[PDB]
Amino acid sequence: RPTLPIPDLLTTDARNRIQLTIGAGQSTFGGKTATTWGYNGNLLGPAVKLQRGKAVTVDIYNQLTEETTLHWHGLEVPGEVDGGPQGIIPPGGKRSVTLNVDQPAATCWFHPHQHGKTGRQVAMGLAGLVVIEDDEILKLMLPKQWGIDDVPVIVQDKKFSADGQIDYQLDVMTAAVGWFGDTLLTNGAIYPQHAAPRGWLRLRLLNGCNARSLNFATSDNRPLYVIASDGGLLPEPVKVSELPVLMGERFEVLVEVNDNKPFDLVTLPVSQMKMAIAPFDKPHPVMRIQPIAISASGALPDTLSSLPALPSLEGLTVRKLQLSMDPMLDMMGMQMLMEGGKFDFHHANKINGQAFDMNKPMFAAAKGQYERWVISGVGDMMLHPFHIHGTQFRILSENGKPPAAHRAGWKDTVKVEGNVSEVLVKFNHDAPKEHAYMAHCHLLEHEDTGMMLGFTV
Ligand SMILES: [Cu+2]
Ligand SMILES: [Cu+2]
Ligand SMILES: [Cu+2]
Ligand SMILES: [Cu+2]
Ligand SMILES: [Cu+2]
Ligand SMILES: [Cu+2]
Ligand SMILES: [Cu+2]
Repeated sequence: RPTLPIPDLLTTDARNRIQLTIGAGQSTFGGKTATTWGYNGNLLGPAVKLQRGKAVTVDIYNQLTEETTLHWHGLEVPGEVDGGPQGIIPPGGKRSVTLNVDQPAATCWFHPHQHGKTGRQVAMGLAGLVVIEDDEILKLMLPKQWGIDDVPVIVQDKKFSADGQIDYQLDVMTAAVGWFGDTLLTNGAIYPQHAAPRGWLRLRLLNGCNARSLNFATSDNRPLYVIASDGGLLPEPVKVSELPVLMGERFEVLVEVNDNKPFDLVTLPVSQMKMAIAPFDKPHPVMRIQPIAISASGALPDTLSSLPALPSLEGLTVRKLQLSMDPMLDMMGMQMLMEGGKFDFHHANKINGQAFDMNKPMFAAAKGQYERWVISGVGDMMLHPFHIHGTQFRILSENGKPPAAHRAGWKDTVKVEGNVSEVLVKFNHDAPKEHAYMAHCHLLEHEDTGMMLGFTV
């Protein structure tokens, strides 16, 4: 097997600046070449390292032939750092953002957020990581050696035509169910191997698929110790035998590498509608872990962090959000699960009856105050991972039930699938009308066909 590629861990240079170049290039999958996009390279991107309480300047150079944006998924930052329309970077253009990090240590990520083409630009290969560190986590003695016992694992699927090129098409069908592919990639490679020393191995898991849910496990069913979610550490490690991960979500897990016994990270079959699984739906391997005689120094503490109690729900504003899809998309989405009109579909999917409008923010949210957002997909049976910018929130109810323990800490994504979710959000930064925050489904094709709203703080 090829070895697991390891994204560069970028820090500031001498002038407190980090340089990101958006460019097209060539990658090779299974023998055949493919035109890919990357940040500082042909595919994916580096891991930008940030320190809490400190500022960096990021210089972005769009060397593509079309417009793009750079959204910092999971960063609590003013709306300006994404920008709105000012956040567009034309081909050959450049754009500078200063990032002030004041949130707990976490794994976030960044990717394009272009109006209507987010799904395509991610499909082409643009995604990078953000590694946030603070005082608290560095005292914990977790495995921390980048690319050795602390490794990023970006899992994506891609659909390749027979010429080996990426086959993306935002047609009427992919707008209903999302863009799916038959090739599973880990950090760009097909089923790579990572050599890991004995002791604890730390995996930063990102589901970077356009539309596919993942369910991570090990081949020999050894447990995964969840230590962090989207927003950072849990109060204590949460042991699981399998780990569902929605599109755009991150979890950090420790896995025990206790012998010379090599094992696989796998993703398990996922129920499509609430539906059964025949044995010829099989687990697919993601990455092979190969132990080595070196013993690593990382540890797993009994206590990881301190999460504040949920504030009382009395006195908090309630904002309702109703996700809906065009019934034709939903219906034709089920016909495919087993297998008319003029109908523009670029604004088919809606929130509160409105397809997204770049100039029309749906409301303003309070700054520095917890609000109670209730997001419902009741009229619909498809999975919608709902993402909100500018915050790390607490899930009160996920799809009708209180969250699982490993999903009860800091999150920026919540499952909405035929039911109602309730989150507890606080926004610490301004986002005026020209630089408005977004809230949207992170099945990218749904977001490109209207399922998004802007809001100001
Ligand atoms: Cu995102
Ligand atoms: Cu501005
Ligand atoms: Cu801040
Ligand atoms: Cu399969
Ligand atoms: Cu539009
Ligand atoms: Cu959706
Ligand atoms: Cu977004």
